[PDB]
Amino acid sequence: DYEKVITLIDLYDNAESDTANYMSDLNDAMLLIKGNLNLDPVEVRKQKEANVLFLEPTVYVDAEGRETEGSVDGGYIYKQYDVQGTEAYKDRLNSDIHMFTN
Amino acid sequence: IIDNYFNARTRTKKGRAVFF
Amino acid sequence: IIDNYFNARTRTKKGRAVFF
Repeated sequence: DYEKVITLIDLYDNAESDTANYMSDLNDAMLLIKGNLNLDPVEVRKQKEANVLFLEPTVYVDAEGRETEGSVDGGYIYKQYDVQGTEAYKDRLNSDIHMFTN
Repeated sequence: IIDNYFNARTRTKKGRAVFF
Repeated sequence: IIDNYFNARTRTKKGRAVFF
């Protein structure tokens, strides 16, 4: 009775284990800091109790005496995937398994 | 030379990231 | 030459990516 949907069952196994892999391998969010900055590797641990993040840029001084500021940047980046299309695909697989088995 | 002594010359100062 | 000795000369410093 299920002999002919075993292909679809394998496909559902794969389409689920690869999302478990995506969930397990990548990092959900990170603070991203950019720029020529001194970051104390110990102060970064206080990141959870911090309220103000202050980034002071490097001031480069030219041989001709001109002063100019490096770029500094800060923000959170987060892991994301195509939920709409993977859910539509796994919904279709599940629906087809139930349809063909009645 | 006298002016260079009185003014000196600034040098590249590296930035800081602080979480307070 | 004396000033070049006292100041030296900086050279290209390659960046770093760190995950802490």
